[PDB]
Amino acid sequence: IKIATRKYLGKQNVYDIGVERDHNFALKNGFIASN
Amino acid sequence: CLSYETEILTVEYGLLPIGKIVEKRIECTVYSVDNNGNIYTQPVAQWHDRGEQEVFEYCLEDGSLIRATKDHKFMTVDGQMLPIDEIFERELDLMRVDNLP
Repeated sequence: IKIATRKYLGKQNVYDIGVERDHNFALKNGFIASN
Repeated sequence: CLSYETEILTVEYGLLPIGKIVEKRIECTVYSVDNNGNIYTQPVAQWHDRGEQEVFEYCLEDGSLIRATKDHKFMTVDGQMLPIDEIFERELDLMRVDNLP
């Protein structure tokens, strides 16, 4: 799957969760996000 | 780092906004991908409110939006973890599981 476009949003609250084994996890559509 | 509303797949509750997970310290189990592409499950072991940072909105081919910080690594089709901005700049393809649960 390709990323078509990019746009700036300014600063906002962001977050991370942790995982101990393979440091990734799944999002809604099956995208695999780090951390 | 990811924006509040970005949804994470949980076994127990389904999709939850990472913001809600973090700010309520929600203990839950998520799905991860293997060194070799096997899906498995594991618990969230840490919770981070990172506060405010610079966020971009990356619109995907399928209509999906990811709102993150540039540096936030995602899995490519080749299995590498690369910052989403570099994935965007290099026109690389995101891995998408499709068969999570």
